Amino acid sequence: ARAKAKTRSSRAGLQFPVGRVHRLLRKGNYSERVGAGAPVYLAAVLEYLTAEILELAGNAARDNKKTRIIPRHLQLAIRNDEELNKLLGRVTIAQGGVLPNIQAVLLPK
Amino acid sequence: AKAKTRSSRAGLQFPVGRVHRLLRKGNYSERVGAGAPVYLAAVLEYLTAEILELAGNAARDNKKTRIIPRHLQLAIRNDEELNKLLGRVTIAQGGVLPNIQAVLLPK
Amino acid sequence: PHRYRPGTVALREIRRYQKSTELLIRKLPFQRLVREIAQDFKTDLRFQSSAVMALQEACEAYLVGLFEDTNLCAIHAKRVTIMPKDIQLARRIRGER
Amino acid sequence: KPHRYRPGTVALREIRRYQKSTELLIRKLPFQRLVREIAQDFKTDLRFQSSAVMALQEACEAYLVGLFEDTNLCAIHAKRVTIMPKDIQLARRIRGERA
Amino acid sequence: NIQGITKPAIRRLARRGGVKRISGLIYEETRGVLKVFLENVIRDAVTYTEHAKRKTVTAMDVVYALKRQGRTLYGFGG
Amino acid sequence: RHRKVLRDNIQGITKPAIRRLARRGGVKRISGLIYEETRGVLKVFLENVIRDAVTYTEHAKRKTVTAMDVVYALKRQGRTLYGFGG
Amino acid sequence: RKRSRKESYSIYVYKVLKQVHPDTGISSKAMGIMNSFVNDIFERIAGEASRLAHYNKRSTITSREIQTAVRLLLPGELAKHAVSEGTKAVTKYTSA
Amino acid sequence: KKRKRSRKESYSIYVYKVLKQVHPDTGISSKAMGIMNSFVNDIFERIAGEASRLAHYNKRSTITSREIQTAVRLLLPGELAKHAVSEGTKAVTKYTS
DNA sequence: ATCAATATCCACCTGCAGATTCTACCAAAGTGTATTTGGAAACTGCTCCATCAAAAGGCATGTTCAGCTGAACCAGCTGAACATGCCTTTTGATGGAGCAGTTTCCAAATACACTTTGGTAGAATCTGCAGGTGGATATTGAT
DNA sequence: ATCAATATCCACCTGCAGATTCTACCAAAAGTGTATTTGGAAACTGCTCCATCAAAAGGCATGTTCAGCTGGTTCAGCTGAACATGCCTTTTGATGGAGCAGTTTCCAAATACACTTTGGTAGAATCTGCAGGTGGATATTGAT
Ligand SMILES: [Cl-]
Ligand SMILES: [Cl-]
Ligand SMILES: [Cl-]
Ligand SMILES: [Cl-]
Ligand SMILES: [Mn+2]
Ligand SMILES: [Mn+2]
Ligand SMILES: [Mn+2]
Ligand SMILES: [Mn+2]
Ligand SMILES: [Mn+2]
Ligand SMILES: [Mn+2]
Ligand SMILES: [Mn+2]
Ligand SMILES: [Mn+2]
Ligand SMILES: [Mn+2]
Ligand SMILES: [Mn+2]
Ligand SMILES: [Mn+2]
Ligand SMILES: [Mn+2]
Ligand SMILES: [Mn+2]
Ligand SMILES: [Mn+2]
Ligand SMILES: [Mn+2]
Repeated sequence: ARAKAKTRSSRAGLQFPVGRVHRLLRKGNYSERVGAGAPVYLAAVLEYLTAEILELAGNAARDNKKTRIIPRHLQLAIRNDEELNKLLGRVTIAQGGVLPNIQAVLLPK
Repeated sequence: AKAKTRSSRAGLQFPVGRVHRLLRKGNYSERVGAGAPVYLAAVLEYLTAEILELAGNAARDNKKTRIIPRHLQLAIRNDEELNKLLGRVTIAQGGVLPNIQAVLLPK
Repeated sequence: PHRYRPGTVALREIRRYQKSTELLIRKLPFQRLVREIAQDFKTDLRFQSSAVMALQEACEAYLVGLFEDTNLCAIHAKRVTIMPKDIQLARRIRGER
Repeated sequence: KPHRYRPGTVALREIRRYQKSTELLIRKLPFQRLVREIAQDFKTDLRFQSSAVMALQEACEAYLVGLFEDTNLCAIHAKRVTIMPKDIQLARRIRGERA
Repeated sequence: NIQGITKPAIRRLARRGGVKRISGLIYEETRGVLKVFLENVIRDAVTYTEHAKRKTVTAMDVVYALKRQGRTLYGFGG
Repeated sequence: RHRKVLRDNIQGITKPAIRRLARRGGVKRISGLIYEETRGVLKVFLENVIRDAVTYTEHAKRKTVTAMDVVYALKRQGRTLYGFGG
Repeated sequence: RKRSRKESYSIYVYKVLKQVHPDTGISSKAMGIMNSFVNDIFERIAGEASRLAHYNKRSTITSREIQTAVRLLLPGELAKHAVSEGTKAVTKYTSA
Repeated sequence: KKRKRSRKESYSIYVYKVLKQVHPDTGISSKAMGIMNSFVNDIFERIAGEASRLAHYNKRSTITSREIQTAVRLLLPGELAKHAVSEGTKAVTKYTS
């Protein structure tokens, strides 16, 4: 008789799905074989980046006094963060708009 | 029966078996159809022919019987579509096209 | 009667639209355009509504970014007015033309 | 007399001459030393195939020439014929190399 | 239909882009450029559609086409 | 043994070399402040390519940077280079 | 008949959102952005890992290929913290 | 005392064959040939990658001459796409019979 | 409108470093046989897409003028051209560091059978938002 | 720089409709247990080709003169901003039905392995453009 099933994600201390990520790795034709630690490492990295973006975007959403993050807040957070901006430099967030910016020379006086 | 290469059956100069092997071992999909390497081999042969055509011309314009990377460059860059296809590519030892902005010429 | 000095309402408009995220082209002209262009490639096509929305999101974000660059090119030539030549300089440096 | 060309004549002559040739324009040894210094700041005791160094030098010089064409276009845009740091910066900014 | 992208629309796009003053020739230039962009994306989205043997262009066709053009879009299924 | 300490080598990229590069680029007149900008820009470019090449080298558990490491680095930086393998 | 069964990362993104900002929720369109994001970084890393293995004439993608791929793909501090989180997760998993 | 050596493949022979077809009189330097090998590998990987993504989007596990054809349409500009589809379709129909 | 003073151009040679041809192994392609299976092809649900007609509401249009751009003029000064003096890079051998070729044995992978969780879809919440206001902030013009 | 005088923007409320969260089933899928296989790490070690050095070979650094480029200044033509109104296009919101998409089913076509040639590669052995050296012809530039 089998023991009580423990998800790999829980074994890894993660919220993101290690099992799914492993499946996706196996079925995406990236290689013949996928090592046991690879989906754990990748799931952890995905979770980290998701957390970073949600950290900054939550700050953005409640500094403008909302309790729900909307795409605008994601844009504000990505673009105001140099490294995220770099990572997503060739990406458009739908309904995100732009950062407030007027070239100084365009101002009066 | 007497062995006939796939390239010969398809009428190609490029190696169909090789292209098949490279498709199977490159992890592009679980399976590769029998027709995929023929088509791809033919397309590679074609683009090679197009580029060697234009560069042979560049070479005979420079009065050379042998193609050098400069001729490949001249051929790619003077041709709108190859230039577009290789728009993000550097030809080593290829140089650039003669071009001087008009405003820089003497009055 | 009241009149704002030329340029005041412009700056106000910059602030207004940089503060918002709504699409700036009217839906229907845009869609009719999408369908014309497509029909030059493939006929008796239909479009999901989301497909058209994605094309418009893409178009507007591209045009907004291109206008930012164009404006940098105008500022560069010591003007504050963008011109076709600015759009072309931006596009040629971007490797688009 | 003694002979002297007007400023710009030899410059245009040099453009024709270097656009006509394909040889690398940076001297080999200095470029090598730069490559090894940078690399050594990433990882120590590295060696290089000479092909590796040549490949870096072809890539660098091609990049710098292309950036100089764009820079020149920005100068010409501002009604000048002299390239300046502000031109290189406008070129890199539009290229999305800096932002 | 390209004339349907009106002077005020293009003006708003330019305003979000931070542009303060606009030459009158901009609008036609802008229309040309938008048309080239759309042709480029739509040609690929439609290629994807015919490949899937459909007659309806789906959001994914547009998203994949955008990803090929180096214009990745988040929020429509990819 | 070991070689002598490499310092300040970006300065070995001389004013005449930068001038020739600019000439191939079609540049007629050159401000005196260009030479430092160019050096700066060059170093960024190199730092960026060499970093990736070395990552590939380290991954392959080698001590020698190969032409392929450089070519893969270039290809991922969107600067594909023809003529050195692959 | 039944429509398809669609997977997405929504539930996990939500869990992370709650860890970091217990007070804050998220719009469905925002959730779509975040989904697109996870899929995109996923594919970038896995693709880099795939090429790494092919260059080195290897048929297995291990946590090593993933790590090198992370170093290649992420800028600076983001790369450092991702490599740290990754190694941490693998270690915890291994011991457990 | 026992001895060691190895074998590397390239497209040289085939490029040379094509060169003789289009320019019987002309030869080619080894560096030029290196450029051409890079070219064949580059286009190869681009087409195969486009075909891979294509097959994946459409839930298909086999890459056929059809995926290759679509990938070729996606990657090549205009007339090149036309002539490549011609050469490919021709090669395949010839092969099949 | 001419001459010098230079620079580039453009054949012509000749030898050898680099390209082509030649052979001989063996690395892989082709053939043959047997076994699994992916994905058209066909047959219908049911999503949403195209259409259409009566709502709103933004744009087209034409006129006044603020001020931006582009021209014209000019002086300060910066960067090109060049002659000089010699330090740095290129070139050629060559031992040996370290890739790369081989072999082999496990840690780590797959293969197969069997048995909680993510997705889904109404119900039950709750928060932005649409709409309205008035105070806040900003701009314009006359002293 | 101040005051008025407007004009527009932006917090601040409010109620409640719609979007989010909440609940509770249920197949699909992730996990577990056991059995085998196997890709590749590690260990040796042949054999390329890298680092090194010092004599050659050859540009770079340096300072001075001044041509002409840049940037400042002024100013009027005229272009593009602002603005006010009713017509015409866009928006909104029901419908019928086109065609994605869900299910299922079998065969053409895929993979896998063995067996046997055969095209491709790696030097070896020739072969031959063209690099590099020169010199004379023609072109171009800049000073009178
Ligand atoms: Cl692993
Ligand atoms: Cl096929
Ligand atoms: Cl213009
Ligand atoms: Cl400057
Ligand atoms: Mn250092
Ligand atoms: Mn089946
Ligand atoms: Mn030796
Ligand atoms: Mn050793
Ligand atoms: Mn078994
Ligand atoms: Mn659950
Ligand atoms: Mn409101
Ligand atoms: Mn009231
Ligand atoms: Mn066995
Ligand atoms: Mn083995
Ligand atoms: Mn003067
Ligand atoms: Mn006036
Ligand atoms: Mn029907
Ligand atoms: Mn034979
Ligand atoms: Mn010569």
